[PDB]
Amino acid sequence: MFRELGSGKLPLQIEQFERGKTIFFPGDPAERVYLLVKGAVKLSRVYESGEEITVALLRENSVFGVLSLLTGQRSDRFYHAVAFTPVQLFSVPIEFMQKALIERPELANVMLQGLSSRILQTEMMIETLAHRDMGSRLVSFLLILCRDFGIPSPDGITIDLKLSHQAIAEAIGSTRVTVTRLLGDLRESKLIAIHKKRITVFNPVALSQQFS
Amino acid sequence: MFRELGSGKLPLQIEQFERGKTIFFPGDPAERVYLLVKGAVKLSRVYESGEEITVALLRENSVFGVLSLLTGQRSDRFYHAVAFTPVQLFSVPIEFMQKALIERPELANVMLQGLSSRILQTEMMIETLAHRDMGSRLVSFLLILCRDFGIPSPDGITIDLKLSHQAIAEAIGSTRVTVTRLLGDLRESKLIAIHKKRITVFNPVALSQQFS
Amino acid sequence: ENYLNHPTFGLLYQICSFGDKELFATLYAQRLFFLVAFDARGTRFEPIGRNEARMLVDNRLRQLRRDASLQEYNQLQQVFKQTFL
Amino acid sequence: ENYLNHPTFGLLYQICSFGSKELFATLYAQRLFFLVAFDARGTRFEPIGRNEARMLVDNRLRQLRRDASLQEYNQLQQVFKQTFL
Ligand SMILES: O=C(O)CCC(=O)C(=O)O
Ligand SMILES: O=C(O)CCC(=O)C(=O)O
Repeated sequence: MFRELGSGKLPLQIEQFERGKTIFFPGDPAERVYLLVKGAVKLSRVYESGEEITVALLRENSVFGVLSLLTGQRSDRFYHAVAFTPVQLFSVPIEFMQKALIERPELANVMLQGLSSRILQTEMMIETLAHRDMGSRLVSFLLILCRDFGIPSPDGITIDLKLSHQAIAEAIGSTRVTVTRLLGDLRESKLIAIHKKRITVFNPVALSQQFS
Repeated sequence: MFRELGSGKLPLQIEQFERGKTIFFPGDPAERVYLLVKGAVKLSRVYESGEEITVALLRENSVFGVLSLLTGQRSDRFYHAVAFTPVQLFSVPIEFMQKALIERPELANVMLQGLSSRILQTEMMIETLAHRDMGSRLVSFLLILCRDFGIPSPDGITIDLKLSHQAIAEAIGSTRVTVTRLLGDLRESKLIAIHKKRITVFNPVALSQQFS
Repeated sequence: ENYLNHPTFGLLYQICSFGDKELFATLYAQRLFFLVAFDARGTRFEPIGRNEARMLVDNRLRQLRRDASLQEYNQLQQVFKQTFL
Repeated sequence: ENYLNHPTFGLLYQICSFGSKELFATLYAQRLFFLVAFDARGTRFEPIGRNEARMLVDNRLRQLRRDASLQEYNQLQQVFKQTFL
């Protein structure tokens, strides 16, 4: 139904991916632009160690694969895009955009907003990672997960993602061991609860005020 | 100048700023979009301590103040934009964009590219900050400064910016003391030279290959 | 402590009601405020600045003081102090 | 070790010459390659993929082997090995 976005000149296509499936690998041609419709996509950089660093954790209505807008199919991806949860999205080869925009220029503004939003989200992760206190950095990240993926729940906001301590480690430039300890401290301070690998943050509004 | 970009419906304006002058403060209405023409603009987050964290160090042809594309004049800035060097740029109030784009749709594509580039640049800082080794993180940052601000020089690429150890500290989530020590180590390893607060990186290509 | 998902900005929380229309703010440090209106279409968001949101809750406090219960007034005043002071 | 500023992508370095067109790459880990052409207008950049840049330097090595000096061939081959192997 959202496919009302598509047309003769925006011949977009639906793709779905089971959890953990790759949307694009490094080295693939940057042929398409993506709109995440449902789920969470992880964009990461893989180093030769096999160590992965998460560059973005995208929520629904996120535009991604934007390198295609600079180089097109000629250049190669350097990030791994993976379906962190089951994912549904719309794909379109980027060459179809010029004539799309000319016909429905409402598409350009929508697009400009979506990219602007990406900029502000990555800058917030920069803020997160710039913290020297590793606990501050974790809280700030969990506050971003509450914003992007949170559900109201009896006790506060539950981050609606099943999160391994490794997945967190890879997003805040820490280690699995240091995440476990810091989550433990947060629970002992009665700031979060953990149930079935879901983190609930009890008073995310009041926590954020301590970051100003 | 390049003010061939301007028109009746894109009534852009030139602003110049002496070094260290503010382009916008937190709390200012998000009225305008900016195209940096010459110089370097630092975008930072100011916390109540007076501690500043640098969210972006922008080079020429960078589009910024993009929050205006989402909210317009209604919302307030939350970053400090400052002229890190002397700066020249074009400003336009954002309401003028709709009718601008309708008339020269070549503006939309140019704009989409510019915002896409911002996304990729912030993601590379995320990569930089995600490094746990603080020296790796410094090298990665200096490699980014070589890309954005570097000049060929007898000995390698000279980062054409006069950089305080504090300015570096604020961009890599470190301390002034730790930057000094790490720069010292880099000089002693014959990887950089320092002259008049300019850092020269001797073989930036070969250094980058050690990050793959 | 009532919540709402903005398609672009993520989770928002309610600062207060007006009548019908509601004031919401971003979870992360209230960098953005939104006037919100509901309908059979129907949910719509208008950004507004922090100084104007402030004056809005201020007006609302004046209306509660004159025409509603002490409890509501006292609740909203606490919200005003945690949001703006 | 010859350099060029792309307006969008920043500092590039030359991998090799062809004949008056050149192959350049991004300083940071060669994530992007660019075919570059010069003129009285005049400098223009065309992105190309890593596999196609590879085949380009390969073709160029074949031409140096047949028609130019050992030194040039040996220089370019070293550049091939540092860039692609
Ligand atoms: O959109 C993003 O942030 C992902 C970067 C990208 O476009 C790519 O690797 O092609
Ligand atoms: O353009 C940027 O990256 C700066 C963020 C911004 O637009 C703002 O604070 O208004």
